[PDB]
Amino acid sequence: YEVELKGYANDEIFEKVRETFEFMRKEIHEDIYYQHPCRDFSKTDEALRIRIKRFNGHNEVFLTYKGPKIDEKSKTRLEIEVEIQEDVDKYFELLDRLGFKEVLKVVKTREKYYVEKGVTITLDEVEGLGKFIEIETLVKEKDEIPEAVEKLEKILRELGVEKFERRSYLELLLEKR
Amino acid sequence: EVELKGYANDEIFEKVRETFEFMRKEIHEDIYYQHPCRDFSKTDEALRIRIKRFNGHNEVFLTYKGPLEIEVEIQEDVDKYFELLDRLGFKEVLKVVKTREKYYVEKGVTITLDEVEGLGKFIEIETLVAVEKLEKILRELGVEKFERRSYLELLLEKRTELN
Repeated sequence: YEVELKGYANDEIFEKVRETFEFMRKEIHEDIYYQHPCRDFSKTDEALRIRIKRFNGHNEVFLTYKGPKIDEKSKTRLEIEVEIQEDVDKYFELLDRLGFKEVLKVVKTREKYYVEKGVTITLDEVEGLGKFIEIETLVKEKDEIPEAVEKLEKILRELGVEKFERRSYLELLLEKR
Repeated sequence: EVELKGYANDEIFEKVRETFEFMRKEIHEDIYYQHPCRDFSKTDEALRIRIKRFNGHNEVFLTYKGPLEIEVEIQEDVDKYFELLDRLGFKEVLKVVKTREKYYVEKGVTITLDEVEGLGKFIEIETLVAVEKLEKILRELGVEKFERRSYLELLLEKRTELN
C-alpha cells in the first residue's frame, strides 16, 4: 500500500523542504474526477480519476481507481493505476459512454523531493485551495501502515507541518461548491 | 463500419481461401462484461477485453460498443484492467474464444473466417462508408443464413435453451 499523509503548507514549509531535501522534479497535474453511474462514490469513499501529468516537456496520463481509506490516521488506500500511453481522448469518451460523469477537475503544481529511500515529499499548489505538502512511502502489509504513518507524520512535523488533512483535494473543493 | 455476418462451414471457408488474399490468422479470447447497473443486453451495448494472439505475440484491447465504438490497446498491466473493471462493478458475462482468419477482398473490404468455440463457423464481412454489396459477396460464397446477433448473444441464447 502507498501510505500517504497530507498537511496544509505555506511559503515557510515549502522553503524548508527546498533547503532540506534533494529536488527531483516539478509536475503540473490536471485531474478529472468521476462519479460512478450506479453508486455514490462519496458514500463508498471510492474515486476514479484521469490525471494528466506535465513535466520537462513531457506529458503522462494515468487512470486511477482508489479504494476506501483503511487507516484512521492517514489517507492510505488501495489503488489500481494504469498509464494511458495513447488515445487519451478515447478513455475520456469510454468513461462518458459507460456513465461515469465528471464531478470536478483538480489542477495543481507539484514539486517532488527525495526524503529517503522510498519516501517522497511533494509541495502542492492546488488551484482553488492553496498550498499543501504530501509525503508517501510504500509498505507491503496493511499492518505495516501504522508504523509508516508514524514515520511520515514525524518527518512532516519536523518540517513545520501542524494541520494534517485526510480529505482529498476533491473533497475539499466540493465542500466549497 | 458496415458489417454483416453469416453462418459458414468448411466449404464457405475454403472458397474464401481460394478467392481472396490471406491477411492474417489470429486467435481471440473476448471477455464480455455486464455493466454495474445498465443491462447491456437490454441497451444493446457491449464492453469487452480482447486478447489476440498472432505472429508469435499477444495484443490486448478494451472495446466499447454503443447501441458507435471506442477501442483502446492495453500495452501493459492487463491484470490491472481486469481488476479495475471488477472494482467498478463490471462482471464477466461470458468468454468467447475463436480463431479468425482475415482476408482482403478489395479496397476497403475485408472478410473474416471465424471458428467460434461452442458455436461453430461464421463468416463476417466489413467495409467503411454498402450492405447489398457485402451481402452479394457473401451470398456468392454460398452463405444462406445471415445473423445480426453477436457471438455473445448467440452463446447466451444457446445456453438458455440448452438448460
